[PDB]
Amino acid sequence: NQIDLNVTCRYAGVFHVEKNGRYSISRTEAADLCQAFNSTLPTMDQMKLALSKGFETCRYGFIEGNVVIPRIHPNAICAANHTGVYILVTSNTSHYDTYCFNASAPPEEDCTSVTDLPNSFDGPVTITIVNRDGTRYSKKGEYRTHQEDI
Ligand SMILES: COCC(COC)N1CCc2cccc(N)c2C1
Ligand SMILES: COCC(COC)N1CCc2cccc(N)c2C1
Repeated sequence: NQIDLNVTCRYAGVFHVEKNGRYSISRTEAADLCQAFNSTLPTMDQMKLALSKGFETCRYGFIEGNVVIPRIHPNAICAANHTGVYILVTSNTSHYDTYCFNASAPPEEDCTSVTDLPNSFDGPVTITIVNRDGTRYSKKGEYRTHQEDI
């Protein structure tokens, strides 16, 4: 009973989280996941500011209201070569990665590791935070509050 949460650097408090390295987070799970990081789903304005500080990914993820990919450099296989905050328009499916926003983070690029999931609740799951540099922090707990997400 294990979950890996791969996390990025924060940019103006905004970061990306993927669960088990595949698109697998529902919209309800995304909100609960950010809550476990003492964070919220970013607004579009928060995401735009993060992009301006150097944030980009090649992954669809929830923000408040939309599913997006922040892009700085045009890449043909990431957001169909778009730059800016690319908004997903048409999809059949409901599960993506998520973005999260931590107001207490530094204002610009913070590429230090994440070493806590401060607002997880008690539970039976071994939850591992995996940083891009491989640094890992584990704890037993839970973050999902909706039965359909488990
Ligand atoms: C009825 O559901 C109780 C849930 C959710 O708490 C609101 N938790 C409660 C805390 C907890 C601790 C260790 C193992 C498990 N399974 C659980 C289950
Ligand atoms: C936005 O990045 C999504 C992808 C990048 O694929 C190379 N995953 C790749 C696997 C991984 C492992 C640990 C932390 C992070 N951030 C990541 C990021």
